[PDB]
Amino acid sequence: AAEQQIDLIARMFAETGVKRLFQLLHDHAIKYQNQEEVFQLRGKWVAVNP
Amino acid sequence: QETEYVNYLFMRKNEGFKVMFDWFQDTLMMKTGVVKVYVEEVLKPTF
Repeated sequence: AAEQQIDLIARMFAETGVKRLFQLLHDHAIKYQNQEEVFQLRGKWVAVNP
Repeated sequence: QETEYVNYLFMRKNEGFKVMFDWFQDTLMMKTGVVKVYVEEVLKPTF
């Protein structure tokens, strides 16, 4: 519908949430666990030191 | 090659679309949108 502004509103929401995601990245770099994922498999790399 | 370089500079290299939107947000009311473009140095080698 002629490029509804809601798409840009959600987009700018995404680039704002980029900062909180980067804070999450610092948290991963600091410490979570030696755990893994559950996405289609059991076992993925540890994100303590990515 | 250089068009891809400039596009890759536009996206995922400077705070996202905030600059390119404040572009219009400045040029439509305050009549100009001016951006500083300066080179700086980066780090994290072996340590």
